[PDB]
Amino acid sequence: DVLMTQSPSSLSASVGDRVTISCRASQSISSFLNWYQQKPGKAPKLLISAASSLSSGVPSRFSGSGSGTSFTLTISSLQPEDVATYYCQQSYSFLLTFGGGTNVEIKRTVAAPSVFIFPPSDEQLKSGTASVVCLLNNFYPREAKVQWKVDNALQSGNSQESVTEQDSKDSTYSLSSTLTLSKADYEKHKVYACEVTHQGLSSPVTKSFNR
Amino acid sequence: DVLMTQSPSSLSASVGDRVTISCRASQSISSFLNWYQQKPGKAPKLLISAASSLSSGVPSRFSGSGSGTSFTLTISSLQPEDVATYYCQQSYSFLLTFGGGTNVEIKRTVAAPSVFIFPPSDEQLKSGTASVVCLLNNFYPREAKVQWKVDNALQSGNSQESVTEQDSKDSTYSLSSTLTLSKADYEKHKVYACEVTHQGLSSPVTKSFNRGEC
Amino acid sequence: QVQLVQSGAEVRKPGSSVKISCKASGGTFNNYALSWVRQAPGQGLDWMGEITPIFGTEKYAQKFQGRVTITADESTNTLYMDLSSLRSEDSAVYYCARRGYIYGSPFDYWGQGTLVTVSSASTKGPSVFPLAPSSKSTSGGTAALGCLVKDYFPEPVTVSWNSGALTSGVHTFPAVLQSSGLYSLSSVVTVPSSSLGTQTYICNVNHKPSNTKVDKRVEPK
Amino acid sequence: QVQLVQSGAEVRKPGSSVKISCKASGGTFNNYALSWVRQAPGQGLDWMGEITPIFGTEKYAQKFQGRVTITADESTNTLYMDLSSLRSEDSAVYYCARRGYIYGSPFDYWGQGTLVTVSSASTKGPSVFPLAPSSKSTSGGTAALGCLVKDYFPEPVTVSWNSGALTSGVHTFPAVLQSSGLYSLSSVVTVPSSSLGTQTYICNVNHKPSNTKVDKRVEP
Repeated sequence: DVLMTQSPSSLSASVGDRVTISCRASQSISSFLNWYQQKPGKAPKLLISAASSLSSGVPSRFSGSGSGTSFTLTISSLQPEDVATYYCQQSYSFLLTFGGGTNVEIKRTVAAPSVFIFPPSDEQLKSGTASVVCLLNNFYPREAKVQWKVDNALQSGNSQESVTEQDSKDSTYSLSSTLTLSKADYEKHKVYACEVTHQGLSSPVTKSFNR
Repeated sequence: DVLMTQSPSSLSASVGDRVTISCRASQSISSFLNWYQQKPGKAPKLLISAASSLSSGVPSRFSGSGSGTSFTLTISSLQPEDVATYYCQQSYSFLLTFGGGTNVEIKRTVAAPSVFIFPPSDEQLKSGTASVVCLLNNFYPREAKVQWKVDNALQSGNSQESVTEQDSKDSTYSLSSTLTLSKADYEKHKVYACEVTHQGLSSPVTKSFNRGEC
Repeated sequence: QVQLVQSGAEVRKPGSSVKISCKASGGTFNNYALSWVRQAPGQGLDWMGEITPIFGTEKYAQKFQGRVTITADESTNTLYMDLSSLRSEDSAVYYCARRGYIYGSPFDYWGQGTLVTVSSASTKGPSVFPLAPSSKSTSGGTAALGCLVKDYFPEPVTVSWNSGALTSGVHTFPAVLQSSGLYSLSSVVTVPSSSLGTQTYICNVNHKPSNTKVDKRVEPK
Repeated sequence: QVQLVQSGAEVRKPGSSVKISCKASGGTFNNYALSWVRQAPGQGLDWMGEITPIFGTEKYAQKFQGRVTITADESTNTLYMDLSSLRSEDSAVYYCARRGYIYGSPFDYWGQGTLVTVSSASTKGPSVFPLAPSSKSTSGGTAALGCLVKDYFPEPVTVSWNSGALTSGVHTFPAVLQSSGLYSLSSVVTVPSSSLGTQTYICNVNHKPSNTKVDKRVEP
């Protein structure tokens, strides 16, 4: 069997930077090496076949090189829409195999999150659970700290976060944090606050309501 | 090479019958002819060497005769534990050769099978699969048919069966048939039935269970 | 051919089988090789097997030998993959991938993917709650409006806004598995506050496994 | 009392080699001729070759000349066979057999046999499930109990009952190859129904190729 190994596992660069991804085969695969682009929950798309043949409609900033056991994909001018996982794949042997992927991210100027807080709906509270939501909109970089305080008591193990894919146009993230409480517990407290720490904000930003 | 030919390739005899099997060599091998007994999944056992010499422990109902090109093994009174394949082998020529074997089988009175049906284990259902098993136990002769029915619908392509070697004590066979469904398909139906056809049964015998214990 | 269109999301109990279709919408599977490739959660592409109808050949990755059958039906112009004895580990997105029948050819056409969930957990439709901003929050000129889609199984839910009309500045977050074994997600739109005066904002939630179709208008409190 | 003890069953890929060992306990290979004999499924015994270390001689059957090599290490009382360029046709039980050095001697000692499976498939240990009657099935007076040894590769598995104390009425069936390409086997025993009330019934399963050992109590 042919084992395909990609390097690096991920990279970040600025718009217009030239970046390269490596693919090595455990044994010679001649020219039979293909590269695909995949955005999350989308079909892969063929970029390059036979090591260096650009698929029709693929921008010229994509190129491929190599033979035998060593291949490279180059992007000469990284664009915001190039954020994706890139996969090599050998078509040499009887049983086909893919490399493990390289995740390509954009570097851009810091953008602080716009922060919003949502109390639980009266509809939800009727059925005995309280979901409190904090939204961080259109920020860069990805790393963000979101803390929940209920009457200034920091909350532990009762919150979950979800993050968007880096935006294909603006290269920003958005993030949701959800605090889950019983209706009984929610009704015993007044001040609900989400506190956000991020590189774009001089001091942590707090959004709060009184029940 | 010295080629060893055994006849017959199989035989069926009654308990207490005199059985003779033949072994012929393509060239003269003097007295250097050995007989082995082999039971399924077991190593061969030396019975006779030098055409006629019984190995220690071998019962005297076994005897061997011959020289040159023509040999025989004889069981004077066939016993149930004698069911086996028997092989001759020459040790006269440097490139040793075995005969192709003779299978010795017992014929006995017809016995209809005892029949047991096994629902799938809760342990297997927890994993998502339902193996339903039907056991036909200690019957004769070997020919037996199992058909599966699920709420009276005849099943095809989702069962497999295996049969034991003839029993060394009572000369009977046993058979197991396994019907394999997904748990999701198993839970859609109530009546699981194994229908058994055999010479000892004038009409087929069907055993059932009701899933959930109806 | 022009477009490989796969069947919708599926949920199966462990031990069951799943048959996924791939229709060569506006084209054929004659003199092509048809592979199936899967992508398990946060993992890479894994090739399962391939058929080349014209040659009567089929092959599988060792780890799928005896588990997968790939069949092509000319009548329906449809390629099928049947994966049997499903386990938790088979929860993934399954892609059909077409290539020329010639040795060495690349996959130039892919289907959109089919999500399969393998679980003994019961299907359950979501409760949809508004994410309503305070008037103080909207007073700054931006209204963040959302819907919380709570306690459903299995994935997926689809969320749209205004039945397809609002896409820009919609963030529909990846689902989270909660400690209950149920999924939740939120979808938010951020719009100029004055637009609350000139149009409705309705979240459209569809959970096909439970036959749930819910519309919720969202307003500040 | 000499015993020849062979190495375990193994799967080997097509084109690979297999080396099988045969160890003499309570005895040696020092004044003996040492043969290997194989048995393909449902076929006869096929002599492969022999070495006689005391005389430094060797001989091989024409159909195995080149592909089979037989060697001895008397210092560890161990005999070996190596078979190269394996094909599906080489899937078989391999037996070591010992005979006297003297001309014409018979094979009076045999190993237990080693099943070599030539396949690209992976080794996989079984799951062991109890086979127990609906409680009304025991109301009859005879109880059949068993274990279903499901989804293993390669063969074989061994099944004992109550650590080998229970042998009467045991039937361990031939494995069946499922459409998955994995084996399944059942072992059953019949016992008086009342014995269900007075002792345990446990099946002891061993799949040495995967080092899987399972004891399973059987209960309706």
